Order: sequence, then structure tokens, then C-alpha cells
Amino acid sequence: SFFEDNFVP
Amino acid sequence: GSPGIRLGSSEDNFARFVCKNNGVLFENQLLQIGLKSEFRQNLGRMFIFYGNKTSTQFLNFTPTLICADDLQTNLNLQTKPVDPTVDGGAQVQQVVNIECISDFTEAPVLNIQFRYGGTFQNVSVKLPITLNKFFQPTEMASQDFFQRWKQLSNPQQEVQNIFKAKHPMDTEITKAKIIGFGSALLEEVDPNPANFVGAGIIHTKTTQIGCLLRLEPNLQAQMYRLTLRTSKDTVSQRLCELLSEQF
Repeated sequence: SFFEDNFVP
Repeated sequence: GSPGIRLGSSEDNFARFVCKNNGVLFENQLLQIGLKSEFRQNLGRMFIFYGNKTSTQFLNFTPTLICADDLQTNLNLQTKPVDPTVDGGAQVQQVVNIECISDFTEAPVLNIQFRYGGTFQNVSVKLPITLNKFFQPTEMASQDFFQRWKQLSNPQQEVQNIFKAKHPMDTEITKAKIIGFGSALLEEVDPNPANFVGAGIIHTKTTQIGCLLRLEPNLQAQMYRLTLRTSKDTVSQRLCELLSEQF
């Protein structure tokens, strides 16, 4: 899938 | 939001009725107010149970619903009078019919007045009628979801809140919280199985708001990042605040 970014680094 | 300890205030248990409809909303040493509710489309029906905990009758028992100037144009409440006499140990029921006109943030005020032992008893408590109650969950495949996710144009329609968890980050509890909140819980949308994705429609008389959401737990930090994207800025704002307080 693909959200632009992710909170959990 | 007010300054000072929230104990014996008008919203001691308000937060507990955001993701569930039933429970005891308020209880002092004379009276217990219980709640049972159901919502469909932009409507709902709330049952309010008034339990007399004493050995004597309450007289001139008068419950009134009060909606602030703006709230009133956004929320419509209708109900019938309750018999002003409640025996000791007895419970009397009041039905409140609800109609959501447009999105809102404020909560209605329930004012109860009655005579006990010849004294004036006066109680006020906020009624847990929140925007997410008018949710229509919408299941959809991952592809559909992302297609809709990227149709946001208005940057104001995207509200993100990064907050500290006020409760243990239990997975099953979290699931139940999101489902109870109202949107559908979509599986396998976020590749990371620890995250939660939600989608649903907020129903109101004048407009139907599409809403998407993403909850991201960070167990080590004990934090979350909640992301809301809806077709209306104020809806994205209010749902983000409401849901943020639940974790």
C-alpha cells in the first residue's frame, strides 16, 4: 500500500 | 474545555460515551442517570433513565434539554414530558428523538430540577451526543481507499494529531474503540499490520461527509499519530479531537 509517510520511523 | 478539576463537574463521564452508547452518565447520592442509545443515518433515539436512590419520592421532577445558540441550528432534539413524581427506588424513562441538521462540535445540556424533602435539587450534565454517532461505516478495498485518500485537495481537510497515549496501547481494546467510534475498520490497507485504517460517511440533513482515517501506534514512545481526511474541514477537526481523547 502507500501513505506518503509513516509516523513510526 | 474548562479550567479546574473535572470531578463533580458537568462532564465527569462524558468521554466514556463517545465510542459506546450505554452506561451510567451521572450519579450523585440521590440520583443515577443512565443512557441507552441507537443511531441510524442522521438520526437517533436516546433513552434516559432516572433512578431515585432514596427511600422517598422526588416531586416536580423536570428534565430539560438545552442546546447552545449554534448547536440548536445543527442539532434537533424532541422529547415528551416525564411524570414529575418518581417513587423512591423507582426509575422513570425519557425518550429523546435526535436529528442532526449539520456537523457540530458542542454538546447539549441536560438540566434536571426536582424537589426532595422540600429542597431544590438542581443537576446539569452534558449529554453525550457527538458527531461520530451519525456514522455510516463504509467497507472498501485498499485500492478504492487510496484512490479516495488522494482526492483531498484542501489541506485544511487534513487534520493530524500526534499525542501521548492516556491508556495502555492494547490492540483488541483499540479495535473495539475504532469500531465503536463508528467508521468501518479496514483490514490490509496499511501494509503495517500494527496500524489501523478507517472509513465511513457522516450523515446529516444537509450534507453527507466522506471521511477517511489512520491511527498509528508507537509502542515504545507510547504515542499515536491520528490522521483524518474528510470532505469537510470542521468534520475532520471534530472527529480528530473526539478520537484523540480515546487513546
